[PDB]
Amino acid sequence: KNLAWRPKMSERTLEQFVPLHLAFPRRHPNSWQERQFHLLGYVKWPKEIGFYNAGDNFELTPQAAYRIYKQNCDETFWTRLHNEKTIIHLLPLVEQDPGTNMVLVDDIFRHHLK
Amino acid sequence: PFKSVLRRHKHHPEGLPLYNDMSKQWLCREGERWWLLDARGEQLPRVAAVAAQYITGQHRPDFTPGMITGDHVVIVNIKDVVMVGDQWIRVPITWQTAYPGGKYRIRLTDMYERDPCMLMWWFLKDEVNRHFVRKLKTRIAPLEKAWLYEDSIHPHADKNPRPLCWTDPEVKGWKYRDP
Amino acid sequence: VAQFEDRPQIESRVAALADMASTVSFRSDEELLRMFTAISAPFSVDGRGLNFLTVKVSKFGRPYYVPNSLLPAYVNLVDATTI
Amino acid sequence: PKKDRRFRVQPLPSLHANSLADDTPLVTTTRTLSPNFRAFALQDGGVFFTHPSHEQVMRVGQNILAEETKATGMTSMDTYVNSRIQSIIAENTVENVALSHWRRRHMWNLVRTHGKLQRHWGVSDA
Amino acid sequence: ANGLRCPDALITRTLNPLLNGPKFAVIYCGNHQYKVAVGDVIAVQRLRVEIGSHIALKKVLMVGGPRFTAIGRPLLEGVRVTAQVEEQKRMRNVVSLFATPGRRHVRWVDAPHAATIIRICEIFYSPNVVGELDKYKGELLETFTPGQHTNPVYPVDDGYDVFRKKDKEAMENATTFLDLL
Amino acid sequence: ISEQVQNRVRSGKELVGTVYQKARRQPWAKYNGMFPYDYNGPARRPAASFVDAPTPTHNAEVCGTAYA
Amino acid sequence: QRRSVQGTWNPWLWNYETERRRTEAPQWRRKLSEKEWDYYVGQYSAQMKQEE
Amino acid sequence: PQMVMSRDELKLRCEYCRFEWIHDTLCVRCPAQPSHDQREMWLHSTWMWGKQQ
Ligand SMILES: [Zn+2]
Repeated sequence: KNLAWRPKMSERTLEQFVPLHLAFPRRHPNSWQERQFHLLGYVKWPKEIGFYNAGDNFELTPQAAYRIYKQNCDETFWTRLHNEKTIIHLLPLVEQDPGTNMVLVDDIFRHHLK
Repeated sequence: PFKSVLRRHKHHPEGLPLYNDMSKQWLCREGERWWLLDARGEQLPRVAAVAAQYITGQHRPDFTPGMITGDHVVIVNIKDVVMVGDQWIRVPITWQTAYPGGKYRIRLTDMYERDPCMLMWWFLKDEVNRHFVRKLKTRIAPLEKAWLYEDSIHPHADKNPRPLCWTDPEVKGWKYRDP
Repeated sequence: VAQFEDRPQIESRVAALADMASTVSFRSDEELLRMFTAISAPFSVDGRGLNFLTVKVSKFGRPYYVPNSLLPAYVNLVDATTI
Repeated sequence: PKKDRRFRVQPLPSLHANSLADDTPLVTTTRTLSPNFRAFALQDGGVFFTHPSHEQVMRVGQNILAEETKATGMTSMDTYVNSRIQSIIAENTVENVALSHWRRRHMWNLVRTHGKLQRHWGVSDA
Repeated sequence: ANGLRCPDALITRTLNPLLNGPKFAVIYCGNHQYKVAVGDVIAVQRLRVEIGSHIALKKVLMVGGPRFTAIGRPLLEGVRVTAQVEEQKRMRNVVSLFATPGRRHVRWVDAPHAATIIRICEIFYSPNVVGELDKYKGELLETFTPGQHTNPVYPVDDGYDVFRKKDKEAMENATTFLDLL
Repeated sequence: ISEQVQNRVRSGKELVGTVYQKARRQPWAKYNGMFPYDYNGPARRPAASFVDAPTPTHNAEVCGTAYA
Repeated sequence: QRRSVQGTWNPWLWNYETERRRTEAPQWRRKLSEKEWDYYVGQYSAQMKQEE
Repeated sequence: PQMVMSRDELKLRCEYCRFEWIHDTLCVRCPAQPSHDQREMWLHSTWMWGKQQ
């Protein structure tokens, strides 16, 4: 009869308070995080290639993306959306140095148009 | 007799001693060092085990059973401690009060509601009592060398706790086996 | 300070402290130095600092120790100083 | 039958089956001071290890401690620890009395009282 | 002590000063292993030896100084451990008492444990070394240089693991001195 | 792969482009319970490895944040 | 009597050692050489190719 | 609702009857004619270990 531990309420009243969808005291330890990374077929890449940024999002590096383009220009699976995605990846480079990156955009442009 | 009948008691105003501040034959504080255990993501029971062994003094090569010499472990982030699967909801904590009605069956979730710190204290109690039961001074004295802080704010900057780098070798999740 | 030294008895000590803890803010710096000097008299670094013990209470198994009115007097001095 | 209360060894990281292959020992110790232990081959078939001495290892420890505490300064625990490394390197003997004893007896240097009863380094007949 | 011996000169002149000063040995005697110093006293199980005699001990598991350690695979050659028989006596009685609850039979068995008490005099060591030995890759290293680490040792941080627990950065980048120089 | 296959194959069963969405989101209605990989951990798969990668020249140099 | 020739274990002699690696680390953040660029981009393009 | 011995003994009796999940326990609910409701007999929604095996 401590009431901090065994309160005066029936289990019928109290069973609504049992969390079945439990959030904060989490069920996933740290040791698993890497393992569950591997089973999903994901691959750790070096910083040049890309990375998972603050929102845990995998963003592909510019000058990394352009090389992926220059390997994959003529590939069968390479669709026209891949080109515009590549160009989208090049934009910060476009602003911070327009002289040497508009040539890249024009390369993708001409190659796409042919 | 050797051990007296007039004994220090909980209702007696003299009060119960703190073994950290006590000076006794079997208490050596000279060669201890302070550790920092971040509990984020690590399973409660495992953390309890590691902490229990630093605290008890078993991690030393010169460790002797009757000589209690521990390291102070500052266990930080008790709130983020991870218990696997349904266990938060299914793992009991049972104790028996001596009086009519000797059963308190209380879920981990409820103990976590009241204090998160009491969970870590509970499993520390268990992992220390696993090797020491039969003498009170050997049970109680180590436990005071745990400092349980449920987030990243602690008074102990002055002891320069060294981050205790530990990875649990056990792959599987903890398993509740208690008869 | 005169009342503290000239009448060494317990009640005059308490009586001195209750006045000089009422008036802490209303005096200067050096006036405090002579105060703490006067008050630090019955204290030895080796000895226990604040123990003033009067009654031995043997009521329980192990004897209890009860202090006299000087303890909360000194403590009230420190808390006034705190304010 | 009673519950077994003997002490239990901690679990140790599981092997990846690479250990099974001969010429690969399953003890993995690659540590800071490792390269200093030099192995030589005796005629007997036994080995001969060359290692830095006790005080050299502890001096290395002291250098690492000082080098980690150069930034934020030295905390009290660091102070006590550095003191003890510095003592145990130069030891020449064994220490049987509590470290605090000297401080407890010399406390009168720290806390000075009024000048009537003030204790000095010479006292009697003065 | 007759000094260490090797077909290489540089290794001999290098490890010659290494063997000077107090040496401890690990000795197998009567199924009991002993850590042995120069002035140490041990009680071995009873040896049949006259008192005040002068003894050499054959089985020697390990010998080391403050500086060198020679680990015998199972045993070592060249080690001279000279001790001196001091006493031969029976030590403190262990009384065993056997009584069966069903039977009235009580058996009092005294076990004074007979022992030879040994004081040690010398520990000398004179190995024959073959060559420097590479420990990460198994080989006998042909050329010996003291200044270069036989096996250099590298820090663990890839950046690849986010959940790797960080010990303080000065512990993780610390390079260790050259000892043999 | 499978969801991309679901996307780029025609809409015969369900509505594309329309705001109705015949199959309504009901996360609470689904299975609530723990699988054996919720206890024993995620199942072990071979660690993803790089064969025959060229040696790391400039391993001492740090990568600049590539925003340039 | 008890004696140590090398010295007695004290808590601080092995304390300041950390775990180390046999062969040096392929740091995550590092400037890729050209052969390295080509190989890695090759790998990424390979898995992207098979997926698509 | 009537509790069937296992999942196999569970049938859909009407047109409007559905399979639903009560916290990992498979059951059948009819929005019309509630007497058609069937539960698979299994553990309580809240159970501890010592309390329920
Ligand atoms: Zn129906």
